Amino acid sequence: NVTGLFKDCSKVITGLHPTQAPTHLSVDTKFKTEGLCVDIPGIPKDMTYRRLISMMGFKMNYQVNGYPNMFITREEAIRHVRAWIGFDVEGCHATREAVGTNLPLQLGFSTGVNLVAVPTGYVDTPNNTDFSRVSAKPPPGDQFKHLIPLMYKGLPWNVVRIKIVQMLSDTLKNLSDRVVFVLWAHGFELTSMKYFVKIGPERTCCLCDRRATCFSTASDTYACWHHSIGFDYVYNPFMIDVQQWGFTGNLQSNHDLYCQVHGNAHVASCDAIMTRCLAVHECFVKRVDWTIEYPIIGDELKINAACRKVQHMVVKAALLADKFPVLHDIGNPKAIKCVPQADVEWKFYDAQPCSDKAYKIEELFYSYATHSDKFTDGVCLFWNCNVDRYPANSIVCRFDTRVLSNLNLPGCDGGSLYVNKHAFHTPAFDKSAFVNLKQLPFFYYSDSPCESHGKQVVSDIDYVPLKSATCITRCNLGGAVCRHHANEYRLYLDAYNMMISAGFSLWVYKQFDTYNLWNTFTR
Amino acid sequence: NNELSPVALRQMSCAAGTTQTACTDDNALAYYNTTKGGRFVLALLSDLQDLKWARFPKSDGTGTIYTELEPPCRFVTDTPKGPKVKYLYFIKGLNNLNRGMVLGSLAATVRLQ
Amino acid sequence: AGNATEVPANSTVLSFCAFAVDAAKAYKDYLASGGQPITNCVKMLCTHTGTGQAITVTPEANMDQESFGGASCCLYCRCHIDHPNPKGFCDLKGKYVQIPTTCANDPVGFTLKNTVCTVCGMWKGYGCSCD
Ligand SMILES: [Mg+2]
Ligand SMILES: [Zn+2]
Ligand SMILES: [Zn+2]
Ligand SMILES: [Zn+2]
Ligand SMILES: [Zn+2]
Repeated sequence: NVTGLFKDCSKVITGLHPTQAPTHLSVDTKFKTEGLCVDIPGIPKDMTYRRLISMMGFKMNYQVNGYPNMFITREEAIRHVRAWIGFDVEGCHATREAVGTNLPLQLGFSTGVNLVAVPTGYVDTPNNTDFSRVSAKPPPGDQFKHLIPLMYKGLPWNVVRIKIVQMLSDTLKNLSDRVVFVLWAHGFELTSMKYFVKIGPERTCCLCDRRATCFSTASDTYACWHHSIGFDYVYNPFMIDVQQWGFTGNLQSNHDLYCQVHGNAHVASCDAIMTRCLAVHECFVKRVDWTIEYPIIGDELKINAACRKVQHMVVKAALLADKFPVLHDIGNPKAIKCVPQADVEWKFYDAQPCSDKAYKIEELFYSYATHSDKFTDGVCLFWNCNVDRYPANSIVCRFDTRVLSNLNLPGCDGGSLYVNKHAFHTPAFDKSAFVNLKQLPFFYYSDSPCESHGKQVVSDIDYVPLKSATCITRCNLGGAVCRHHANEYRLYLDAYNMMISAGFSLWVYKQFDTYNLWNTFTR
Repeated sequence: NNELSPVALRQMSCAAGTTQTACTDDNALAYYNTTKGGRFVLALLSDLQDLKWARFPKSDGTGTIYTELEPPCRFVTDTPKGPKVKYLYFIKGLNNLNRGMVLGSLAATVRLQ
Repeated sequence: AGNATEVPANSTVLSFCAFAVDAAKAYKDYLASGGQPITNCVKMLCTHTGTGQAITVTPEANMDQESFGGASCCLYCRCHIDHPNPKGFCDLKGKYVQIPTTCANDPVGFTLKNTVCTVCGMWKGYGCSCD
């Protein structure tokens, strides 16, 4: 059994004078007589042979702790998002002097990029190998006619690795201290990687605290990702094996399974972006897991606290307004009451109940064609539930997915993957969800006494200049301060605005009105 | 200065074996041209060491043909796990013309060793 | 096309020396990392007569040792990888290597750990009158 690994690539079949062949196979049958080699003075050695050599058949999987085994297994690449970026390359074979080798020409990832490069390879020489540039042509397949205008305009390796590690150093610099890739057909990636990649001892980055995933050869320097400028190597990266995780056909038709929005404009980056997309599906289209966490990068606790306080506040307002006879909760995983004091009929629903308190969480999967004409009494709850059309009455809040939020990571199929502490595979946005309500109308509600020296009622409470007839925080007639209230609205205003920076959208039904709060405050 | 023939020779899978009866229904790869007379067949492609007969339903599906094969031509294609032996039988007594256009379309499709 | 070359059984081995940039300490950790040796060094043949200088144009051997080739004895060139050689490749490509009987299992660690002494031209310690 012989290897395509280091398999010679030039057509010349004249064996090497074994003093110029580093293996016992690359010796001509002039020296092997009964498995042994005998020196021959009858012919001198040769100095005229320039052959490229194959770089396939690797199967890298040593076993030491001094290097961490780069390829991560099933979970160790699912757990670690903010690193997913595609990897796929297109290749070709040579014409005259040689053929039988695979070399890269265009490289595409998850980033909407497709790098051009002239092919080069390890030619064998009587002193070592040289890294020589050889004539190139794409495969004779007619579907490679798109690959015609790429061979005469490519780029060498040095500038290419600089630009690539720098695309890294500005796109992934925001994300992680390594880099993981999705890959379908592992083989051509195996063949393509080696040119600007090197393994060795992972150590510590230069003047930085990350793990060193950059390497220089002129100096041997180790850069992270805020500090990789002209320093062009990916050193301890990662990958995620997409193919061997439950598939049959190619990635294209398996993208056609669910991922339909992904059109097919004839490029190469589409293959890696769809690799990432389909890997996202075949692990995350199911139920959200609560045992998985993430690093926070960043500022996320502000969004969390604002979301909690505003949700509680708006539910309080709608409740104390409309006086709901029954509030049919939906999709609440920890059976506690959002509003503390609420004399409303309290239920518990979800598509997946738990163990204890399942006597609360009833088994029900909502649908617009099924449960349409039952919960008309009172109101339900559609906070972050991503179903079909919302019923006639509901207090709602849906992630408008198209927003810009560098914690958003696109996925399948267009439905966004938000990366908080629990990865939300949330369905995309359309207008067909909110066809029974209208978006949120602003207000401000408070029902507590003041703090000033008056203690009792008007007019002994201090009014400082606050003029706004929309913050219905009585008392409110030109002053409307009460200290604790006014500034709070101030802060509260900030609160509201902050939410429109995440993506969550609030809507309340049309028949809501403002004067009910006014009449509530007529004490 | 005189180009030969841009092609349109299709390839299907069907039945062949070593004797009149040994032909299993799915093991061979027919290369053919649907001329004036049905899917007129030209050559066979296989992986087995030898197949001296083949069997294919007719134009409308009346009977099964008993078309013998050539002493196959030897060559090796490539599959992602290295080289792979393959044979190219011809329907015996097939002149140079269609042998040539078959080789054309074929070597076009399959890159050898 | 071309000519076949490596054994698939030592693929992994050369893999660790194909993608490595600190490949020397790497492959010595590999020799000591749960593996069996690179089972493909060119096996020469001679009368075992001559001095002990391995780096020889025509096998120059002792009665004890045994000769492999010259080129097939540096992993830096056995893997077609880049070299830290100043200018700019490895020397033993072209000659022969007669290693003494003990340490002659693998000539890679030999060529890298030892290096010819200018005095007796032999491998330093196998043997030498070096004081
Ligand atoms: Mg494509
Ligand atoms: Zn750094
Ligand atoms: Zn007040
Ligand atoms: Zn060397
Ligand atoms: Zn000495």
